[PDB]
Amino acid sequence: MMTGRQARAPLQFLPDEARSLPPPKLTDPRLAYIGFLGYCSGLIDNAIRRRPVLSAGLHRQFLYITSFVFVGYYLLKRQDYMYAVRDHDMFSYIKSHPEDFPEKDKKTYREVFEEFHPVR
Amino acid sequence: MSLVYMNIMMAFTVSLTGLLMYRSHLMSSLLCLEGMMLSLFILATLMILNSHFTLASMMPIILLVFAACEAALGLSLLVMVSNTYGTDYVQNLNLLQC
Amino acid sequence: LLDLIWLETILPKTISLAQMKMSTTITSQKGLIKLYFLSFLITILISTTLLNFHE
Amino acid sequence: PFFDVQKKLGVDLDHWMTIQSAEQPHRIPARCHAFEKEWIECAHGIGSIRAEK
Amino acid sequence: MNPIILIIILMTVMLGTIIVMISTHWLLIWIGFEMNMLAIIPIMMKKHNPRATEASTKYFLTQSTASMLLMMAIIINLMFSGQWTVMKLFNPMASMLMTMALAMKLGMAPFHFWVPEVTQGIPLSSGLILLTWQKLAPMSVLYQILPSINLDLILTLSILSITIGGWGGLNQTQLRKIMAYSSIAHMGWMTAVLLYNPTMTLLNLIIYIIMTSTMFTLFMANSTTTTLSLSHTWNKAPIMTILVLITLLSMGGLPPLSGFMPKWMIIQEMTKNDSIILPTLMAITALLNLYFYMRLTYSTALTMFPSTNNMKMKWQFPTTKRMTLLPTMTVLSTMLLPLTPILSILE
Amino acid sequence: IARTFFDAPEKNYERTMAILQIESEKAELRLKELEVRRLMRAKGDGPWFQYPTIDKALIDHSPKATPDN
Amino acid sequence: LQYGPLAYILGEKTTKKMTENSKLITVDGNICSGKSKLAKEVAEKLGLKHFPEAGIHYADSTTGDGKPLPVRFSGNCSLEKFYDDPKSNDGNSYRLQAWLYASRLLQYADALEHLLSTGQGVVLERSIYSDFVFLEAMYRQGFIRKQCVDHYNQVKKVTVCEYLPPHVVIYVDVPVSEVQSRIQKKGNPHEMKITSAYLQDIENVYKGTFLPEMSEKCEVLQYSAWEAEDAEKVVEDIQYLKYDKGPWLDQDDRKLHNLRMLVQDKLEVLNYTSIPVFLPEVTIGAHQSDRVFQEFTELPGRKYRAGYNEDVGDKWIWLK
Amino acid sequence: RDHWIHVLVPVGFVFGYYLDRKNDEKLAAFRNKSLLYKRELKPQEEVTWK
Amino acid sequence: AKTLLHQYWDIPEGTECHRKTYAATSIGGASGLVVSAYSVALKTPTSFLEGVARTGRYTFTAAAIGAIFGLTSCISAQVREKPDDPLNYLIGGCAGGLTLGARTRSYGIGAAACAYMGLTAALVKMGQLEGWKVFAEPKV
Amino acid sequence: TLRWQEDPEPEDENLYEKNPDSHGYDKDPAVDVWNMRVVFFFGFSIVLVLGSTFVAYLPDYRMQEWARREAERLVKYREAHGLPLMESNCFDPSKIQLPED
Amino acid sequence: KFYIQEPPHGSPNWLKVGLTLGTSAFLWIYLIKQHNEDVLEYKRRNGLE
Amino acid sequence: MLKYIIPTMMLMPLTWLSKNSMIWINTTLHSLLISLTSLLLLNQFGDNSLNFSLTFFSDSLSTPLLILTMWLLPLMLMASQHHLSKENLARKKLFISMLILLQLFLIMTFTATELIFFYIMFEATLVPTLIIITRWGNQTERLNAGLYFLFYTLAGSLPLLVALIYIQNTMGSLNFLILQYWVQPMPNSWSNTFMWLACMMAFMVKMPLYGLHLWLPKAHVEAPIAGSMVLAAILLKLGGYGMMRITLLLNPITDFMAYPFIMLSLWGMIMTSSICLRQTDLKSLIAYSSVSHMALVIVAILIQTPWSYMGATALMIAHGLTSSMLFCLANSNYERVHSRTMILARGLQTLLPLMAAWWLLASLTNLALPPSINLIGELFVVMSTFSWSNITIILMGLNMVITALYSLYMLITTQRGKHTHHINNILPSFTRENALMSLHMLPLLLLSLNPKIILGPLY
Ligand SMILES: CCCCCCCCCCCCCCCCCC(=O)OC[C@H](COP(=O)([O-])OCC[N+](C)(C)C)OC(=O)CCCCCCCCCCCCCCCCC
Ligand SMILES: CCCCCCCCCCCCCCCCCC(=O)OC[C@H](COP(=O)([O-])OCC[N+](C)(C)C)OC(=O)CCCCCCCCCCCCCCCCC
Ligand SMILES: Nc1ncnc2c1ncn2[C@@H]1O[C@H](COP(=O)(O)O)[C@@H](O)[C@H]1O
Repeated sequence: MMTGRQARAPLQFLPDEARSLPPPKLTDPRLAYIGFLGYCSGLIDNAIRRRPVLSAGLHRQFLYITSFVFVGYYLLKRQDYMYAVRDHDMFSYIKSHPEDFPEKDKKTYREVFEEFHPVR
Repeated sequence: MSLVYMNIMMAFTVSLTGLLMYRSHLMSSLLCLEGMMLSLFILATLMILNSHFTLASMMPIILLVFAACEAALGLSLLVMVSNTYGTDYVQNLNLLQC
Repeated sequence: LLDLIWLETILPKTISLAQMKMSTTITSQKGLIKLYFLSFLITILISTTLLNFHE
Repeated sequence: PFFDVQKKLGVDLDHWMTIQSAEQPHRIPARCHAFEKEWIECAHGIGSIRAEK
Repeated sequence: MNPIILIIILMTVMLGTIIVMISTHWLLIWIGFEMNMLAIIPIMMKKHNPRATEASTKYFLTQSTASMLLMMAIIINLMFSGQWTVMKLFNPMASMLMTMALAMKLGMAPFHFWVPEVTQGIPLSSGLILLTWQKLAPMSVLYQILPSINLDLILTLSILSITIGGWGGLNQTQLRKIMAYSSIAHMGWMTAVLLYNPTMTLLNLIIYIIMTSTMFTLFMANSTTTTLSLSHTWNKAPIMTILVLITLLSMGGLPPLSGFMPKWMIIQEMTKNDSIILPTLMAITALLNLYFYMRLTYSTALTMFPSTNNMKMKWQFPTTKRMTLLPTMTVLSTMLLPLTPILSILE
Repeated sequence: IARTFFDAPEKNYERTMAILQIESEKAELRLKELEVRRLMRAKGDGPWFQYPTIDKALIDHSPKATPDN
Repeated sequence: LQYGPLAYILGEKTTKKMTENSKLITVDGNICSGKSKLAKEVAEKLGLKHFPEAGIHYADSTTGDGKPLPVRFSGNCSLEKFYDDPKSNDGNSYRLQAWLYASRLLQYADALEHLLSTGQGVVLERSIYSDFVFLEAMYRQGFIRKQCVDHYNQVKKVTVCEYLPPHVVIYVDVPVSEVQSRIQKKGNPHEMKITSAYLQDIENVYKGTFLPEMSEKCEVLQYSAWEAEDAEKVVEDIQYLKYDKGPWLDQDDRKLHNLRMLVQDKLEVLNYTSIPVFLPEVTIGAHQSDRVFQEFTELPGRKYRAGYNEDVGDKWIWLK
Repeated sequence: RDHWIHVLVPVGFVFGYYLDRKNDEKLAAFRNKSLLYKRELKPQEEVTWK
Repeated sequence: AKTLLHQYWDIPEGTECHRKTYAATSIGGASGLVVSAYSVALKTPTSFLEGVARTGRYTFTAAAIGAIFGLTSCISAQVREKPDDPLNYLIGGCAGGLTLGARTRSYGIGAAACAYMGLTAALVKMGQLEGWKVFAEPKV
Repeated sequence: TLRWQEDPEPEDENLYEKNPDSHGYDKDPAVDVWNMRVVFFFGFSIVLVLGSTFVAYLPDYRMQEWARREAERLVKYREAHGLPLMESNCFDPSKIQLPED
Repeated sequence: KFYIQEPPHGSPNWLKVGLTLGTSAFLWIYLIKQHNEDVLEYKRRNGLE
Repeated sequence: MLKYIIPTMMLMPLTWLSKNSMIWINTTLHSLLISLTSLLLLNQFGDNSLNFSLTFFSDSLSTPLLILTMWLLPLMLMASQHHLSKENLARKKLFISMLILLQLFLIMTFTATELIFFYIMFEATLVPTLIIITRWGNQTERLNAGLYFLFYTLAGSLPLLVALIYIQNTMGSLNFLILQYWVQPMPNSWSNTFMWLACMMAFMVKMPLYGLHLWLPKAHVEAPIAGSMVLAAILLKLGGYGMMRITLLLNPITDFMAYPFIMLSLWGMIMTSSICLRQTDLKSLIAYSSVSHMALVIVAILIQTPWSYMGATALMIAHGLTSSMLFCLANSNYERVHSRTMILARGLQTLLPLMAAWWLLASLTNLALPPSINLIGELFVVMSTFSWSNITIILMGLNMVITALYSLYMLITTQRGKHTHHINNILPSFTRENALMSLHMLPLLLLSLNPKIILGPLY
């Protein structure tokens, strides 16, 4: 539904507006979770090929962790870029059309009528 | 629209009902498939020739071309059956049911 | 009477036997392709004529 | 996933034929060239729903 | 099969899929579909068996009928519209014919009468290639023409697909027919949400592809095509039973597994349109799918079936087969729930 | 026990106030999301739901072989 | 590993390596035909080599330390108890025969891998095409039942269709009385119980149904017992044969590449041995299966793969 | 130390309490701003609560 | 078939009997023709006469189902004088269930059918009253 | 002819013969003694008595005792100025806009 | 010498593990360099230095 | 709540990295450390709940349930460490890991501030119990016990989730700290009727309600006793948490709609007490007693008075402890005699005196002997149901006879009479068993002195 925004300039993973956003820190919990996913994948390779699970192939585990962290960082960058685009289009349309979305006067509780149902 | 358009599309759906109701022979169904493509080709060529769309004139013949590129495949899918069964009856083609 | 039969009958066993019968009737196909394309034809004829999905 | 690589690499594959009002060999117009031009230029970039409405 | 010829065939089918992906012309769409057909046909005949010939004949006839219906829809759209751009269609009958063509190509019910025999008659790698790579191009075409799709038709086809897939999967012992009916159920779940939010369709397609490829890789690794051999896998390796249990739990729709990620959010994009009873019915048929999944898990992992004396020989040789990215696809098929908002990369 | 382990009532009170503020803002933004999506799909004047159309760069403006075009 | 489709793309053609020496030989006959050295004779002067006959513990010798494993881990069967009471209720005879058959499959796979990898002819003993005759003797003493023979025919039918017959097959013809006297002068006390009907039925099914199918797909030379000790006549018969019979001529590089891809993965070979056809003679209990599997796990060199065991003296496992 | 496995859970609890103490720092939107608990910030002080 | 359901719902409920009964009978007849055509499509009849006998059997069963359902709804809504009450449709659903049990010659099937399409008829009635949509149009 | 060859079903293993001092944890006596000491120290001596001391001197649960003290003030106010104890109006009846009737 | 043959994975292939270590180091170095480029381009693009 | 979740997720490698003979000792010690650490949740105020963070909060209601859960884990570990001595070490670690994951999902269930999070982990709890029930049981019917337990509960909640998502489209937030102030009254209509049914039926199945209780006895007579204790004691309380978190939104339509539910619960608790009066298995008898107690809890939360809420929470905690220790009694008997028949092993007081004392204390605490917390909760629910209507006390009174009549009879034929002559493998009391029994019994007596910590969110 954002395809119109991805209409003029296609097949761009991170457009020029994505560089103006704060990138995710390396201590982000999502990045740590994806690194844990890569570590679990390395453990599964140590398990299914009948190898020792916690010592065999440290290079394979490090490669899995690095690849998972790399693709997770780029996917998180794309995710927060898209969510920022969503909120910016939101606020642009809500500045653009005030006739179809008016204001509400929040009444106090001293005059709004409510019906009380007794529990007994 | 017109009249010959009606005749050609009715020929297409007649050949479709011919294909969609088998009569115990694969190559007859292949002939009905090529008839449906004949109606498609005739309709496309007539539509272009009425609308003076010159640059789209490649599309009918190429369409025709690609049909042969599958139709021979259907023939190539016949003799293999004839290399296992004696004949090519579709009621004998019920091994895949378990 | 109640706990072991009737409550055991109304909710789970009727549903299980209904799915038993439905799944038996669905996948008892003979594998013929003439019947399959006849089914495709009557499906197309129902969708085009009775349902009138081109309105 | 309409991966429009025709604009990413800048290579024209099938935009020269897809529309009746395109560039034709030896500059031959079709039977509805002006109507195609009007319908494209009126309904350009404003969205399909607004174009229909 | 010659490795160079096989590589050329694979490059041909991927080229046809890419051509369907990238073209802005209906004729090039049909050309890519024809190339897809003509390249997937010899993949099924790698073993030269009568079952493969029967499956190839059924597949070729059904996809040829779909291709001719697609061409008639294209010609009707041309005659009523005068151009060839891949966008919304300008006729309801052209929309009908293209929807029937894409339903026949996908295998959606009541055009599901070819998927189980085709999956059964071909080997596991060919079944993987079919049930994964043939569900990308028609989804792209349906993504392109979703303005012109009739709502009642696609919703009826979706609910029929899910119900028929569950009822078919309740009564099959072979693994490949189970896969085919599960694919029909996932197809209905995926195409029910197409008109409301196609990003949900793409997300469910990606998750279904990952899970189905994971399961077919596990079946290729165990070299098992029957339920009894799948039960017999417990003696060869316990880890294979653990992964088949967690994966078949994932495709059931249980939290906190990844298979609960798409379907739940399908409801999140259908209660916003005030459609309440339809996701409930599709959740009930998802429970039916979970029931035959639970029977299969009872067969393979949670109860260890008796084995034979020959398997001791298999204890002296490790598995030398090539498991293509098996742990990564298993992890993505199991624990993708805490990364749920990542679907926003598909916008 | 209160000095060593337990949180102060002031800290918990203001933490509750901050949590209430953040979740109220998120709820209001979700309601605006639903209303904005409904209006945008009903009207079509926004960047969302911008369905593709034929580009006008393909129109040839050159003089043709026939004057009537 | 070492071989794959990339190697065939790189140019590894197996027909380059098989010269006129690359002839697959197996020698088969009666129980004590005197071929036990004779096949080895074909090893020691033709530039070939001859593995011993596929016994109960051949797989235990070709994998691991090479020390044959106990009965509980491998086989769970006994040839000697079969020789004492062949009509036992537990079906030890069929278990021993099935283990021998799987051993013969593994032996033939290893020999074919050696032939397709080095281009050297391999001498064998009682190949997989000549084992069923023993089971036919097992059927003609009342030793086993109909269902077990049906299971064996199913197993052989699903595992033999992917292979090729050998180049030449050497048979040694010994009379029943001579081989019976040889058995009585063997001196081993556990083989004093062979009946005459055993060897008579072996020879009957050997000459009746095995010759009119092996003579077309390969070359068979019917020798005799006194001339079986004559190595020169046998080797002169070997060198002056015409290689025109069988499917060994219409096999291009791609067919042998597919054969090598199937063969070098041993679990692909042994996949159809344990088909889920349920037989009281072969089925092992689940508790016993778990106990035996856990017992085999704690054996040295079997807990992990062939080069990932710290208890046998492997280094750099953390870098492997 | 030959008792490394017995100090897993206390280390986890210390880490969890450190994470929680970092977590209330992000929730300082209404610190010394509530209409019922407000008071003047005393000398030789910077925050009302950490 | 888009006009049969609307013509069923174009008449006020419990007011006139035979037109509503015949509308429900026509809907049942269309459903019976559809299911009998599918049954003779996937399952081959042994003969033409047996096939048209099966088609007539399914048509008669579904027509009786629809006719009795519409009838029982009509007299229930007339007797209780409550047009906006789904209990009449539940009673009609049990009447249809007893009809299905009679034509299929079973009793437990009859009771299960009572419960099942009585609940279905009630769900239809509060779907009409509360304006639920089976196929909701896209809004957001 | 025996089906699915299985080891005979094991008997009930008894623990008081090989070790008459066993506490039902395992077979090794040191493991049994350490497990018994661990559970009897960290279950009874550590959670029960210290938890009871913690919940006995818990600092004024839900301010319940405080609910006395302020109340002990409040009536002491309104019994000295003639005010009623409690009123039927929970809030101020003059600060409410009554809806029209 | 325990096993009768030489297993293919019984010897450390130094080229494969060296390539894996080099690829991991390259990926990590590219990741930190990209993160630095992003963070100072973010401070440049808004002037929040 | 990160100071208890991280200890659980960090004890997970501890039970994965432990030695081949010190798994039980290390897991029990560290779980008891977590159990002591869990007492810090009682920092409760009379007005405001202890809101830890955005997605975690714990009022006076869920804190006793959390304390019960991570006190219940070591008891399960001791109660399931006998029969798994012959089981393989990897599968032993798998079982302990399953129990640890079940505890983690349970503690994340009771403190989830958002109702979607609560639902997601409330049936993320479904996987470990299903795995334990189906794998580590002892009969054939455990396979059937994996079906009726599963396809009931999910069938109650796959509607419910949709309803929850609908609230996300209606209110805009499903947070419980927000919905206490944004709640609107529910009008009388068929749509609100079906919303009430969808929001009610999942936890109605999970209590279970009578008619939907068939999954409870079929999943208890075959389980490993760790599974039996977690199912009877803490897994049934998810329905109570669903009631006390959901019933805020379903006012006032609950008052004039819950009549058939209350009728079903009262007459079904009468029926299940009568079924307890004529049982032959210990496990089935305890399960049907649990059905009666949860039907009483259903009535207590459905009438929604503050006294009823106090009684419902007290009865929930007391019944959980009592049912867990009763299942420990039945497991000791089934360990000694290798059968589940009540009439088989009789007169065990002549041979086992301390187990007879624990039997007597279990039976006394089962029939609500004052001043135990069981009597406190049962009495409060009795007075609240008398406040709902008068005639209800008659429908209580017979039950309070019957709930005594089996509660001693189940003792008597198992403990009093002439002992069976042909049974001679009755071993004396293992110290592990009696330590587990005392660890079950002593908190149940201790909570009678200070009941104010387990008296709900409105004490
Ligand atoms: C909690 C929910 C989950 C349940 C499972 C929990 C598992 C973890 C358990 C952790 C340990 C236990 C925690 C709860 C402890 C509760 C007890 C406690 O500490 O209470 C505090 C209460 C505190 O008393 P208090 O509340 O009155 O004191 C007020 C507080 N101060 C002192 C600060 C003003 O202790 C007592 O009441 C003790 C009273 C004295 C001791 C008893 C004397 C009499 C003994 C009997 C004599 C004979 C009588 C006649 C008998 C006739 C035959 C029957
Ligand atoms: C254990 C098995 C039985 C489980 C029973 C569970 C409870 C029974 C009812 C569940 C209905 C499904 C969830 C509905 C949630 C509705 C939320 C809401 O706000 O609704 C208002 C909405 C109102 O529509 P609306 O909100 O879109 O309209 C706008 C508002 N007005 C009306 C003013 C215009 O209700 C509905 O849309 C329909 C609700 C009823 C749904 C009926 C179909 C399902 C029937 C029950 C099936 C149960 C499973 C059976 C199989 C089990 C497995 C074998
Ligand atoms: N399938 C079989 N069935 C019975 N006996 C066999 C089988 N295969 C080999 N043998 C025995 O193995 C021995 C062969 O070794 P040799 O005596 O050196 O030829 C003979 O005692 C054969 O009877």
